[PDB]
Amino acid sequence: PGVAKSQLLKAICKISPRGVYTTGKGSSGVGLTAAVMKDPVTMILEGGALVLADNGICCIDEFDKMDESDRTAIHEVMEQQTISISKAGINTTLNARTSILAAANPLYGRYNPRLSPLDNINLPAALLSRFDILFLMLDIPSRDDDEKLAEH
Amino acid sequence: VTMFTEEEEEEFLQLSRNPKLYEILTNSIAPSIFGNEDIKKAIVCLLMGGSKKILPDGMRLRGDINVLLLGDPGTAKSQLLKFVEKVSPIAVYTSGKGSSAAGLTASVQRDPMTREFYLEGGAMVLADGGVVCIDEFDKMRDEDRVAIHEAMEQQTISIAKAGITTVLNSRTSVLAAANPIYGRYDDLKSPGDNIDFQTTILSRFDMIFIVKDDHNEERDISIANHVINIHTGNANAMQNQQEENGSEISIEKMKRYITYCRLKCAPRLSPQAAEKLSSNFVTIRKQLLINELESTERPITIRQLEAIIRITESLAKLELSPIAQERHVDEAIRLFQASTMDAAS
Amino acid sequence: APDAVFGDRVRRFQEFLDTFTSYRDSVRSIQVYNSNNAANYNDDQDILPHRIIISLDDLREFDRSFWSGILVEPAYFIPPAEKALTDLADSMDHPWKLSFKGSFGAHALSPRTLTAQHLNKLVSVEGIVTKTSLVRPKLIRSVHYAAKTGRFHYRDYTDATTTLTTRIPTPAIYPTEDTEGNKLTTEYGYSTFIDHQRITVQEMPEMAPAGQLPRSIDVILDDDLVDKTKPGDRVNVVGVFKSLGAGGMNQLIGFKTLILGNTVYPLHARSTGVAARQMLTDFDIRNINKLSKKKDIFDILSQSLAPSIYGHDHIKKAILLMLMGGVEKNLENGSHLRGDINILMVGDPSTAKSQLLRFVLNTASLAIATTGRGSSGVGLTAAVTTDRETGERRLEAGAMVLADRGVVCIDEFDKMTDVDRVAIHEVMEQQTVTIAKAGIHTTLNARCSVIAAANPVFGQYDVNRDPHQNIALPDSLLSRFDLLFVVTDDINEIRDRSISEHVLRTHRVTIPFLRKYVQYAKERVIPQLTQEAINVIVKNYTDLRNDDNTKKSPITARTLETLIRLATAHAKVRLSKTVNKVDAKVAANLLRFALL
Amino acid sequence: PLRDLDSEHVSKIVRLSGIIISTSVLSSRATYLSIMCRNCRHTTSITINNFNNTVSLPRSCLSTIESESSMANEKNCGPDPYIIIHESSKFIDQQFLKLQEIPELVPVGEMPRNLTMTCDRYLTNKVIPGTR
Amino acid sequence: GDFLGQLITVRGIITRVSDVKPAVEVIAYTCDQCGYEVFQEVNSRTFTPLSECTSEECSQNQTKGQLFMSTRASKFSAFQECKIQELSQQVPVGHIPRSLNIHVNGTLVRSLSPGDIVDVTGIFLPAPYTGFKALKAGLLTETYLEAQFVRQHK
Amino acid sequence: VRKDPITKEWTLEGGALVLADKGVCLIDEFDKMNDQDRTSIHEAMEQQSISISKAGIVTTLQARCSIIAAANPNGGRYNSTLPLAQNVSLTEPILSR
Ligand SMILES: Nc1ncnc2c1ncn2[C@@H]1O[C@H](COP(=O)(O)OP(=O)(O)O)[C@@H](O)[C@H]1O
Ligand SMILES: Nc1ncnc2c1ncn2[C@@H]1O[C@H](COP(=O)(O)OP(=O)(O)O)[C@@H](O)[C@H]1O
Repeated sequence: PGVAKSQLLKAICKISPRGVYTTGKGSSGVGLTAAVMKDPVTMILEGGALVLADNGICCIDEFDKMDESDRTAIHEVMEQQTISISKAGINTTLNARTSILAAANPLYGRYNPRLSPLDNINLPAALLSRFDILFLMLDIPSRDDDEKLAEH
Repeated sequence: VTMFTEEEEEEFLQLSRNPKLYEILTNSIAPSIFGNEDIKKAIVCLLMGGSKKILPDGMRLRGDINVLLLGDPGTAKSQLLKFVEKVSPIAVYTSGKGSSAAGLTASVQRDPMTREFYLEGGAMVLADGGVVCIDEFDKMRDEDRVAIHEAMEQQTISIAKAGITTVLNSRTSVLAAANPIYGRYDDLKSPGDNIDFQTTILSRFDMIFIVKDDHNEERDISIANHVINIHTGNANAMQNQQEENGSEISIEKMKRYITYCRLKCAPRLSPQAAEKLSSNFVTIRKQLLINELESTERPITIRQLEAIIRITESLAKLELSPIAQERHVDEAIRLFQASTMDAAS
Repeated sequence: APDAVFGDRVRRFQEFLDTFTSYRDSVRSIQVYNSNNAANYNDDQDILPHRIIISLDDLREFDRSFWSGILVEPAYFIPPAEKALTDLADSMDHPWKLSFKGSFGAHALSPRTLTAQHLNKLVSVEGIVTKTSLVRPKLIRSVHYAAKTGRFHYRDYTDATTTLTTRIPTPAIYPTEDTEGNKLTTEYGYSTFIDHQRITVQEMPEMAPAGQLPRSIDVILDDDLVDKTKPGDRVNVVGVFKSLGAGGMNQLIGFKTLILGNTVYPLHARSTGVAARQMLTDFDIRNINKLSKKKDIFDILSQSLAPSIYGHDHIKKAILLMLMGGVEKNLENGSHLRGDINILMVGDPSTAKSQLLRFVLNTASLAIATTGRGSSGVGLTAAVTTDRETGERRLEAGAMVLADRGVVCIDEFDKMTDVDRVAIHEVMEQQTVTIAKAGIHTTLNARCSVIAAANPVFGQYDVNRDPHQNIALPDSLLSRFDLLFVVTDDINEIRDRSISEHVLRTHRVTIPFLRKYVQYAKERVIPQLTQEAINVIVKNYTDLRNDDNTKKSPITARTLETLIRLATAHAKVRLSKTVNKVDAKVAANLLRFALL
Repeated sequence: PLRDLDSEHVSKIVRLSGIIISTSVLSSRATYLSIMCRNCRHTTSITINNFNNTVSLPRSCLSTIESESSMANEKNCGPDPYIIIHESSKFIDQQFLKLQEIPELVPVGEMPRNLTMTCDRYLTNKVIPGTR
Repeated sequence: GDFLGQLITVRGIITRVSDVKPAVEVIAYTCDQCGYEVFQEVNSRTFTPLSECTSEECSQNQTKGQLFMSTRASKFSAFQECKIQELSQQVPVGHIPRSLNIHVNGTLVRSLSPGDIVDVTGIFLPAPYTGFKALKAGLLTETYLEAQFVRQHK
Repeated sequence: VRKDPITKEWTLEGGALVLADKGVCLIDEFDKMNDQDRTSIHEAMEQQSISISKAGIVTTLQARCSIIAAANPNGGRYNSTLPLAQNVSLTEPILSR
């Protein structure tokens, strides 16, 4: 945890125009997508954050703790512009030019070589196949790397 | 009603200086229930309420005590807890956490008109400065049990729901009555082994009593033929009326008597009685040290001393004087040892 | 022309206003400051209202008649005294209102029992601020330009609320085509306006009975008194209970009531709102300046906070430091760097764990006790508004939102579900809460300090099995908390002796001096790091990575961020401006007892 | 019992007993009041006793009905001119309780019935609802 | 509420943007008998159609005309509005952010995406409106802001 | 506390055990009864009086019913040699009462 990834996660959606910072549970499966409410003075589709943050980058915390239905929408973004809705009166397939940054934490404990890749991962590899680029945030306590970081 | 007449003060003072006063009140609770003479004692001191120190030190302590009535069915402890409400001026009887429509903990319901937040109800808000009767503590739902696990230490259940952030007072007194698994087999195991979660719940209490059932054929007739006379022709109730000529002239008089005893007197112990307890609390802890190390396995608390120290003022509130004596304390150790003989074995 | 009655109330109160010269220097300082306030705004480049606090003390020792007349029929003595007071403002150099501060056992009753009695009197009411309405300005004076004549005009409008006397109502239609037929072109800006607000006050829940339906009344505010209260506080209100309106006798009950002519006083709760109104005299701070010139006062303040608890020396030392809160330095166009400190303790029961908590609550300021579950609105606001004025969505500030710049008391931390624990990573690390539901996605700020308390999993097994997984908590929550205190169950006789006479003398320098010394250090004592602060902790933190990992775990760079905070809060106690090496010598020892 | 209240019991002294549901929020009627004619400048005062619709403000300035020559010699206050000077008036309470019949006997086939209450001055703020 | 009529500068977050729809300003009216064109200016929220004719030549005559409006001769205006939430940085320590109504007219429309950071400058005018009927204290003025210039951060 | 769709005011509606005071109530299928029902039957045979804590109301209504059951065995028509408390799926205190 000591890499301070969220220092960069707030920084990216800050400089970049059309940048919405999102969390895990604070949006549900209906929150970040659109919704239908009664219009004021002027029954339109009130959109969510991914509806808002199109042609921009969405910053996402704790994808491990989403809803399982909320995972299904994310697979629907890996094919572009597709958000399908089959609710009570809505059949829309709205478009979205969004961009995805995700950051999840590993399993209980930290970096067991006895554990395998996908053993310390709480997501199926078909989702990992949709990720072109993946990083790992190691923390090896090394003697020589500290003094520059301490002076930092 | 707080204030009252002068002749009612005087008839209290006549009853006050009787040296048989502890005995006559420990013959006052259950003429309907034969036996349970130690249980007959421990009910009284709980109904008095101990001291309450509101020191310049940032916290206050607690006055009321809590007693468990774990044991076999057929005890007529159900009949006993009904009589507890009859003694108490205000008290709430609960079987489990659930009544038919009444909750037990601090519920906050929004008013459907005007959309207003108010205190809906429960039990601890109601019986503030009174008696709480809870049945089936271990057969109990456990979503709000933590609120019960705080009220018996600070008398102040805090509520931090969506509307308000208030801290109220609730100076109630809880009487627990658990139910062992498999009856007398709970004493065939280790003396815990009732609460499936753990027995650290039991460490937060004071007095623990075990109800047994040992067959004795002459006692079997005496426990029977005592109660047949209760039923028909109200003969023991008529026998009460000649005891009414000599002892315990009313329930509701004693009800008013406790209320005058509670809020008036400000008792305090004696410093030479403190060195008796320090010589006693160490040696029991030393005995618990010996029974730990020789049996090489594992409970006494410092709240056990907090249980010891409060029985004196309950007996002092009987005695109505603000001071204490040596034999004024030493009677409780005999009664408290009855609370610890159930503990070890 | 006034009658003889009106001038006699003036000259009698003018006699009182000439009697005591304390209020003379008050209005003098009002005029001189606002003159100097406009002087600096209009000389280099090329606020305060008009009301003065008068106690309810001196009127009893001056005029018991004029005492009595106010307390029954205030609608005869309030206008001439203000007219006499505006005379004093004009003579020594606009409403110029007053306060009527003062405690009286006459009419300090509950609002629950207020109705139908003591009407048209002055009543002091306290209670709960709820459902605050919107701030609107009010039209008073209209300005009109006529085109062809080229002149302006003049027109006023009044309502029955302000005047306090039932005067003959004369409505006037908003003007158009006045004299000959020139168009009355409207203007603005020079047309004057005054804000306006109405609110409802529920009674005190601590004063309330066990359970019954609460009943309330309404209060309309005035110009300098709009928006002093958020909904959800405890506020005393002093004003006049007035009933207006034609009570149904025109053509089934009229005579709706309200209270006007008001002063607003927010008061401290047990767990809500500000308690920082505590004064500091020069006599007070001279004692603090005499106190801070010593060398061992950290020990005395450490031993002070256990008034009835034996032991736990190094635990109490941090409880000073959390209320110090550390320093905050937000970066230039970057992010903030978190300064406060969050601690969890663990130990066996009946070992002063619950004997610590309200002491943390009552001594500190703006604390909220959070017990058991925290579901649906503790860390959130839930946005549930069905506001009848318009279809819209607003917020109701939750406890984690409400406890900003304060302390959150978490009781029985292990019984919390994993649902709200998602928010705790968001709260404790980014110091913000973003709520994104389908109505409005939001973002707010909360930088609370956190103390939680969890139990062991099973038994008292605090040392027997292994130091790891006595809690079985998620892994990042180890990194969230700064120090993890373990309280043992050491059985002795010398230790039992120290327990013995402590509790015995219990049942048979100070706290109010302390919180004066605390809140003074917040606004002037922040320090700045010096060169000597580097050289020790660089050598020390390498030892923390090289050899503590051979004993326990984990070691992140986040731990070094706490090493900054400990030396920071220690310099706040000594009120130094630099940072000394000794502050690190204290801070280095604090990790050893907390871990090893 | 509440079950049998015939039309022969209209406006007669009838007692009963039941269970009180819930109170209301206290309003206020008026008893004594001073008024003013908004044209004539004519003031009187009105007291009432049986306030339990009954009376309202009159519709004439009433200075015309005067047994004096020089005042009746000196227009129209009309229409209804009276505006209540509220600064010197007198007020009372009004309660509106609500009572329900006792459900122990005969509400078996039906739903329970109820009535509508109203109490006077010292009778307000008396009873916590629910008792017998 | 003392800054009414001034020219100001605010900033915040564009929230709940409405749609652009035309606002009618003045309506033409063809006589069809006298052959004039009647013009009615509306500055209120709602209005009414007018009478059979208001000519000078249809006047002082027995048989007046009967009119009807026209679409292509009227003048319209681009209209759309939105709400601005507080910047959430200068908010006091225990408060909840409010909102504010801003009307936008004419050329500057279709220039404000929701959820942004923008400097809005304009002039501060009331609108004739009060809330509930019984809560009216007699002169209740509901305000708004008219947009004049957009300067966006980012 | 419920309102009536025939009439809209709040009316207190006691239970059938509130109704059957000095009467006999007939309740069956105890296995398909909730914990809401199960606390009610527990309190009713306990002290013959039902307390409530609704909106602004706290009363204690009495109940002197007599309960006659009609159960349903679990699985088999008569399960095994195992006793009735083992045969039934209910609890011990309602068996005691
Ligand atoms: N010593 C006794 N004297 C009188 N009655 C008794 C005695 N012991 C038991 N009873 C009877 O036992 C019954 C109470 O059962 P009880 O053990 O209280 O049930 P539980 O404790 O399981 O709720 C009462 O009806 C009472 O008549
Ligand atoms: N060192 C001590 N000095 C004085 N009293 C103590 C000490 N340790 C425990 N106590 C007693 O323990 C009680 C508090 O129990 P506590 O440990 O706070 O509850 P829990 O473990 O359930 O959170 C207090 O009444 C206090 O008298």
